[PDB]
Amino acid sequence: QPLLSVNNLTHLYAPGKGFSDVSFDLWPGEVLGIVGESGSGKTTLLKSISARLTPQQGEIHYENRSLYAMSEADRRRLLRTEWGVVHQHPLDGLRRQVSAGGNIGERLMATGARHYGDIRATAQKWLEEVEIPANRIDDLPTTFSGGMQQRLQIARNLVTHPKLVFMDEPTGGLDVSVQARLLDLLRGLVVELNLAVVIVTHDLGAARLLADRLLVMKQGQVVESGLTDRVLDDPHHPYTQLLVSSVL
Amino acid sequence: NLSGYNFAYLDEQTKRMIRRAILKAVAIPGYQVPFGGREMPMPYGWGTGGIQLTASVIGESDVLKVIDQGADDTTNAVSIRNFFKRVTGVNTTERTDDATVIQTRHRIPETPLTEDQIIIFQVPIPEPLRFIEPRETETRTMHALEEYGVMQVKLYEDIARFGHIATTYAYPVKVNGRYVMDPSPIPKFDNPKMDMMPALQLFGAGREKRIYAVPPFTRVESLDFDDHPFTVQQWDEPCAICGSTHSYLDEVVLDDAGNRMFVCSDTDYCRQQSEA
Amino acid sequence: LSGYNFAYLDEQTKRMIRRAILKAVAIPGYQVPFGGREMPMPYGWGTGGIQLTASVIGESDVLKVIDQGADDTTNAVSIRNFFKRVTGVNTTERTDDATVIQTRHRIPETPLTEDQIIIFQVPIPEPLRFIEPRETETRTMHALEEYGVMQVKLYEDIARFGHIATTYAYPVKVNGRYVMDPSPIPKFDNPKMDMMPALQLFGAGREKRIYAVPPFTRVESLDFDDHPFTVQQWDEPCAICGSTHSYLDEVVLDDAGNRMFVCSDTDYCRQQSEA
Amino acid sequence: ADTATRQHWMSVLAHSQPAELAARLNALNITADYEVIRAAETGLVQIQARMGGTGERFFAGDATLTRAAVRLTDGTLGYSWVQGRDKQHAERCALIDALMQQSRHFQNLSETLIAPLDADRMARIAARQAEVNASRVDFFTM
Amino acid sequence: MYVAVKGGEKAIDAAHALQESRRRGDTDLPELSVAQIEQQLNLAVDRVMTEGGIADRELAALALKQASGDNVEAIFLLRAYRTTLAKLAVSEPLDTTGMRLERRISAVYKDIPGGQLLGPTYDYTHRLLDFTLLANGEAPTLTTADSEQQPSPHVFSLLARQGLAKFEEDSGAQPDDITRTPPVYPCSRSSRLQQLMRGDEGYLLALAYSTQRGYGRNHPFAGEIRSGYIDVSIVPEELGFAVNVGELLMTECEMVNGFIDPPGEPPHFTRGYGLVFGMSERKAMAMALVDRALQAPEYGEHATGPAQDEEFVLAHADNVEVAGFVSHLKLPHYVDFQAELELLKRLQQEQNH
Amino acid sequence: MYVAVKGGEKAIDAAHALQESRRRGDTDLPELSVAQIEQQLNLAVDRVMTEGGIADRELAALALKQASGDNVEAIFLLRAYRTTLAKLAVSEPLDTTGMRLERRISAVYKDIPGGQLLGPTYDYTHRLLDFTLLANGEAPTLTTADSEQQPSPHVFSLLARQGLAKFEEDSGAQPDDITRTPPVYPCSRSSRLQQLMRGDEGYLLALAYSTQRGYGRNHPFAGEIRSGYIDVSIVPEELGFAVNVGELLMTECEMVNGFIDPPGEPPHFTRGYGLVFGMSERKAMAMALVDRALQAPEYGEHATGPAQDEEFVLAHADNVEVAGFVSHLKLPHYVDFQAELELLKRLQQEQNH
Amino acid sequence: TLETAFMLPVQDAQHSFRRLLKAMSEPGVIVALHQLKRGWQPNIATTSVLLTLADNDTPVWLSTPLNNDIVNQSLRFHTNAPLVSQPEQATFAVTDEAISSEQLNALSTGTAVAPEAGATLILQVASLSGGRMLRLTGAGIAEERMIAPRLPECILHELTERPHPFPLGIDLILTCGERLLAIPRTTHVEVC
Ligand SMILES: [Zn+2]
Ligand SMILES: [Zn+2]
Ligand SMILES: [Zn+2]
Ligand SMILES: [Zn+2]
Repeated sequence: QPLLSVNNLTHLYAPGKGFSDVSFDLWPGEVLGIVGESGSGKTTLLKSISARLTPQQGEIHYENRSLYAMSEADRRRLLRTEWGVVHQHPLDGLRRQVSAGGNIGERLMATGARHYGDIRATAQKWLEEVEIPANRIDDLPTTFSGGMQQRLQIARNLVTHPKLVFMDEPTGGLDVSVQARLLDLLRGLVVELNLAVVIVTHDLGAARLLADRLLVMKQGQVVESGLTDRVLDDPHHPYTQLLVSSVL
Repeated sequence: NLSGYNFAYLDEQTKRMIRRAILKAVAIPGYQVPFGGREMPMPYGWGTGGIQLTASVIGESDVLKVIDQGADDTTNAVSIRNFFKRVTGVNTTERTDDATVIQTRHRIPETPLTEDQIIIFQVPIPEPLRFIEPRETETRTMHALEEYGVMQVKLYEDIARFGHIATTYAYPVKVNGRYVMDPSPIPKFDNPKMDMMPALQLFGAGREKRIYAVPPFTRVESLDFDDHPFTVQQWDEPCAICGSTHSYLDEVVLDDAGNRMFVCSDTDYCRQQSEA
Repeated sequence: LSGYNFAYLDEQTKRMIRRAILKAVAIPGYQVPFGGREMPMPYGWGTGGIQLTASVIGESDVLKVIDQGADDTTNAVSIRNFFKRVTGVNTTERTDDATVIQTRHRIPETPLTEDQIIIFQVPIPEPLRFIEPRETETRTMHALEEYGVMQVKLYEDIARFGHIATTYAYPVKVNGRYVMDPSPIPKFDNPKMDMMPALQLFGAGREKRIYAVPPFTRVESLDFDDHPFTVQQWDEPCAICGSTHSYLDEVVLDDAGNRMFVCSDTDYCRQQSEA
Repeated sequence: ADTATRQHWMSVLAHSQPAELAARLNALNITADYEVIRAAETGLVQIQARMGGTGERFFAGDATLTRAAVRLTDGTLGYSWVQGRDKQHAERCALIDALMQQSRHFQNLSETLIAPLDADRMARIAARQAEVNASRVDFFTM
Repeated sequence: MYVAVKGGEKAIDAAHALQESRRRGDTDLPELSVAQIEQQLNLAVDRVMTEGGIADRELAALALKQASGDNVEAIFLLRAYRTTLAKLAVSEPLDTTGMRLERRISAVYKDIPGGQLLGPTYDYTHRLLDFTLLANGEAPTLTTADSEQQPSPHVFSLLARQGLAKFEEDSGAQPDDITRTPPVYPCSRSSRLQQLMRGDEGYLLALAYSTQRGYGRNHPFAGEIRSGYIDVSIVPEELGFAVNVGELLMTECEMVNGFIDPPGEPPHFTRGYGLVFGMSERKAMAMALVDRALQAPEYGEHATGPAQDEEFVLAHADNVEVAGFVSHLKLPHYVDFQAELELLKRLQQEQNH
Repeated sequence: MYVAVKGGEKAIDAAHALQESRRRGDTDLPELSVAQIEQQLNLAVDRVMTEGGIADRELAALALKQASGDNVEAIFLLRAYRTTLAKLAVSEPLDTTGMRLERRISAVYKDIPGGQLLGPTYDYTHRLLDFTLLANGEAPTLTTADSEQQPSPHVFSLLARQGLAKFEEDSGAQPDDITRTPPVYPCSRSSRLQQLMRGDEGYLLALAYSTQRGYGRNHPFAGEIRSGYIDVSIVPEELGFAVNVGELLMTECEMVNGFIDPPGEPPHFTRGYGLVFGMSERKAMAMALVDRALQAPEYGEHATGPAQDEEFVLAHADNVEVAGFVSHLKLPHYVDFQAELELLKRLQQEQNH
Repeated sequence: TLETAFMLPVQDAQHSFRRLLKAMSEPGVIVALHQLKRGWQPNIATTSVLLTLADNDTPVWLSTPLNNDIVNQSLRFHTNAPLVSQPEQATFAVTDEAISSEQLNALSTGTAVAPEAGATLILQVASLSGGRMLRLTGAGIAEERMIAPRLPECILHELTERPHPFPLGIDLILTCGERLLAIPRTTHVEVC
């Protein structure tokens, strides 16, 4: 049955701002993208679904368990053992004073690794997995580049083999070459690991490259369910045409 | 007691409050129980929490032993002992075995403690996560959820940066298998003495308003990795007086030429060994 | 004859302040750092203005010290008495008779003429300080002339209230290049700074900055076409002189709520009343 | 005597300076055998203020307070709570509180002791207020 | 061979004798009495009473004398003495509206009902050292005026009557006492105010200065500074009615701050409050500014500067705690340093055999 | 019909007369001498000298007397007096090794060469208010010992000779003088130290406390605290040789901080330095801790806590500036507040329905 | 009318607290509180515990069998504690072997973020030896302690199952005559 069922989620902190009557389901291994204007409230949807913002009304059902029915400890554990969150700003999801190896192995240690050699070996393996050179494992995030910081964030979140990762436009602020290479790496990871990805972006190019199914939101509600190369090339509802033409 | 102050200098209300806190802490080993500490004659940072704890537990028939840095004659130790003789009149002893209540600062006596003995610790920072997470609003929740990952992360970072754990005193210890607790800033040489000890251990942070405890015969395990096991301080030299190799030594600089001697930190233990 | 050096300041301090003044005049709007000393008045009570006046004042000068536009305000009285003690110069309450004017939060209603110098007392000599508290950052902003953040704040104010929340110390562009804040004067007084015939000096002793506007310089308040620069307005005239073109201040007469509006510029009020 | 008048003389006694009260009582040379049920005790009164002057309450420190109680032979109880630390003053105030509750002493003391003390305090207040009003700033007239 | 000896007790005895001798100073000069200190060093006594928690002038002056004039040591002495005393009663809430004014100023209006009473202040004085104080002087003769006290309503009462400010309404909430229980962040405004009142004057002044300089701007105006005598009243158990126990010299400061625009309601000024013992105003102004800064959560303001950080501001505000823990480093710490030395020597031996 | 009267100067004069009369206090008590303050309130005098910038005990005591004991006002009086005086010479660098010790304590070793000289101190005293000081008594006679000062090397000399720390090398860089030019951030360590020494004791203490509680820890140890007399020497133009002009009572604190591991040399302890006038240790200790905290850029450390932020720490350290600006709000601001009221009244009327 | 209290309140309170601390820190150890010569009927141990711990800050709830008027007056006069009517508000819950399951479940067990906020249950039992044998292990016990108190079924269920996981829970203080026994929330109990 779908791994993340969203049923009529609404939250409007300020008049209009926020989202309302949002419903959909997610199956394992499929990438669902979210596209909309900055005021669309898509980002608020991302916080609400990513066990961070309590909705005013609606229901989330991770696996067959209401998300917010879980105790604070249960959802806190979920956000660090089986779920992943990739913030736009790496320093938000990365511990700045902790070396890259420590950032990657913090999840393992929170699970109780209790073996330095194994933790360091796993950290090096994951640094290789994301193309970061392994020679600078002991380095710290501030000494990395933006693309390298992003790669480190994905490695940190994927160290535990999460079955569902949310991604709040991690490519923002990256060059076209770096963005494309990072997206290619993300495609490789997504196909290699059967983990669902919920990617929120403000541009259609990233969704085209990465997403499998696409959703469009306007002013805090779902506009039309989509699909790669269908909504992108065949925008039905007029705002969809406006968006694609604005990109074009 | 003829100083005009209530026995132990504390009003009965404060003593009752501290006693309730002590009982709650004993019922929840390793948990920092907030308590309404007052201002003692000795300044905050100078052992007011331990002073209040011992004032709440000390009685007429108890034999008090106050040691600072493991020495009875340390200036702060003698000051606290004089205060308690003035406001309590109890007997004071420098021998660990004779003492019934031991108030220690930064050291655990070398002589093992028997039952019915209470050792009271003066802790400046009762939170083991304080230096990783300075905010109490965060560390309180971290303790509630048993989210002690950052401690292991800090140990891992120390190993990566230096090749060894950089914490040498106030070493965090998991007590009873659930709560990670910060002992007094005792050297990691002393953590093994805290495991399954026959005596009740009380830790009081007067400045930080916290009381916690370890009941007798409780599991206390210092955090570490399997491939980097917990170790203790080592010295090549024995005690320069008693010639003991099983005691925490301290360094005394005899002259500017660089001549130095290492002597037992526990003065009572050194005295006992030398007279043998 | 007070036992201190004339104007209370030693010669080298006067020279340093004078070099700072010349540099500031050569760079209209730039905040020139200067090593100000501690004056008998506390920091924030007008030490910068006092130091500037001491550096520029001479024996033949006629000094007018006004606070809130009034000559009899407590701080104005204290500063004027200090200057009378340490210099003995002549003091006046009439704007047209004063060669040097030291003002705290007003530009006199009476227009200033040539050869007059007006010293402004500035608490915060930085229009971007409440946006970017770091001096290390505002300094480079001024160096590169990156004032977009000021426009951002103005637009945010318009969005939140529909109006520029700033009402005094309103930033102004000088000589088309430097955004500076004037003294904490109302928006009412900003127009008076444009193409003024009198040199304007601004001094912040606590923040240790001197800047200036030469005579006949363009001083344009920041605004937008959709939101033209407005000025404080009242529906009442001065309760004493009856003037409708002066910055009024409110005086509460009794707890019942009775109040009267009177000209802030007491000299201008006196001139109008005697007419 | 209603509680208003008792409050009045208790306030007058509390605000009176210890020295002047002692001098007044010695001059009056009043004889009244009594026993101190509660010896003058010094402690704290927790000062409680309102945020904003009229809003929620909050604790604003403490002030030293000396309290005493006295029982006369007949049975009347006098109490005193005086801010400060003078035990003798508190005991004297309690004694006068006890005395004022007796018709034999109320009329005499209210005119010979309480009224002069209140007048002296009011005179001091008026003098101080007169010398302080010289610092008022004048702006307008008529 | 060496043998340990006892020298701690005699060493501390000698040190305390030396400190007492130094405090007495030159025996030729007469020992200054506590009355002289509480009369002529009144501004130091004001800070000592405010931060020590006891509003007794003689006790504060005695602490200052015993502390060799050290404000921190005197504050700690008074605070420690506080523990000894018992709480005989809790006063009725103070009514500042009925204080015998000795000073009343407002920066928001040129003139206000009751006038601008400057009172005894150092403001507008030229801070030039008065060397005539090196020799005994003559008591100045004070001029006088009419002795009547004009009605002096609070400026915020006037503002609220116009609708510009919001009245401070009492909900009957029980105040939080930190002396009874340790603070638990986030703290309610009552406990925040209690902690600020007994906070370091210098620390609070620095935080308020930072807010004024842009680190958490709040746009403050000195709405009302008001120093005078407030009557203190209690309600004993023996007598069911209220009894006036005396009066305290209190300084009350109320700041007008940047107005807000709540939804629905019209915009209004926000306000800050401060209250101290004695005639020292600057502490009250700093308390008001920091209080307004810490009110940020109620108005949903993003903390821009540390002055808006409740944890950081209130954790380090207390003189006794702060001073005690900085000075604790003077205590022997050679066991911990021996541990550090052992580790460092191991590291040095490893890197450079 | 109203008319504007002129009543500012008379009010100012009356207020100042009232303040002077209040400072004199009751005329029955003899006016306390400046010598009495200098001798018996020596710790307040020490703080005033340190933060005022002049190491003259009599001048600091005079400032305290003129300020009615207010430390901030006295500090400002002394700082303002500094301006009038002319700089006659610049002393040769102080050699603290020649200090004639009155107090020397090391917290890092049980015993040191020269011993633990406690000297006069309030440490280890039970802070119980001594009510025998209400009535003057007589100080006890001081016991004596051998009158020779055995060599007292600095503890960091011992540590550096072991290689555990690094000697502070003199590169000949010209010290920065904030008193001559306004501070410019980032600041050299000389300017930072000069600013810290003039900084407020309470603010620096709070910052050091915050660092000790985890807000950017530096793991401090009181390596050595020395109080004693240091000789002062100058080289006049008209004489080609140095001349000894006197001696100052100064306190020096040197703090061992957390060790680092430089890439190309063995790990070693970092150090902090504090130096003040008089025998007020805690100011020197806070100075040393904040000095180490502000050394973050030199060691490439991330600014975790506010105490590590150089601009924030130093822009608000100056007691004189902080106090003056916080106090400026007592000045009339009714023009700015009238502008704010005009804006607010319009905003309210726009949304009035 | 009012019941008497400790003859020497300070010394007796200290001695009783030390005995109670010995009992609590070493679960299963029976201690005697001999300082009070007569409890406020209905025992001595319970009265000593209330006199040495309860005060104005600790609401006390007395079960109906023990909720006598004289004892209420004595608690108000001596301890000054507030006597609440519902177990939910009780910091100290005093009851006997008649305690019902609902009453036991109503007690405050604290919160995971502040487990000390819970309530302490003082249970009066017919005897401390003779009931179902129980084995105790955990903090305070070297190897294992065997105690056979005669206490209700609901309490046995609470101890053996611990429905509220650590740190949540209620510390139990069994009393009988002048003798006392303590079982903290961290003790693992198992029938025989
Ligand atoms: Zn320590
Ligand atoms: Zn030995
Ligand atoms: Zn201003
Ligand atoms: Zn007019």
